[PDB]
This record gives sequence, structure tokens and C-alpha cells, in this order.
Amino acid sequence: LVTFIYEKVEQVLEVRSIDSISLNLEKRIKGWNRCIT
Amino acid sequence: DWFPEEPFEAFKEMRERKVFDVSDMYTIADVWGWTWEKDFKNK
Repeated sequence: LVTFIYEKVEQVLEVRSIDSISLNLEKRIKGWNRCIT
Repeated sequence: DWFPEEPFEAFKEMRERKVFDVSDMYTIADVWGWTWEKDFKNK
């Protein structure tokens, strides 16, 4: 009759080590690669 | 903790944390005394 929408970890180890530049660090690695050279 | 986004402040952190400082910034022309090389490289 009606639909509402309402608002309602070890996996981090599998990705904080395999790496895919997933954090704020990137915002900085990019800036350094853009400026420091 | 993060190093500053601004490169110069990041260098100031490099000094303060002693991760890199000017005393490590040395090369052969400054080390084996090749004082002549100043006259060759840039011309």
C-alpha cells in the first residue's frame, strides 16, 4: 500500500593489505606526485 | 596523523620528524669533490 524508505571489521584486513589506495592518503599522494617533482 | 597537504609544510614535518633532512641531501659532486662538474652540467 505504501513504501517508506527509512535509515538504519576483518574484511578491512583483506583490503588494507592487498591495497587499492583506499583512504584519505590518496588525496595527498596525488598532490605530492603533482608538486614535489 | 597525516603529513600536511602543502609540500613545504610537509618538508617542515620531514625536518621535525627527521625522516629526511638536508644533511642526507648529498651527491657525488658534493661528496667526491668534483668541483669542476658545476662548470659542465648546466651549460
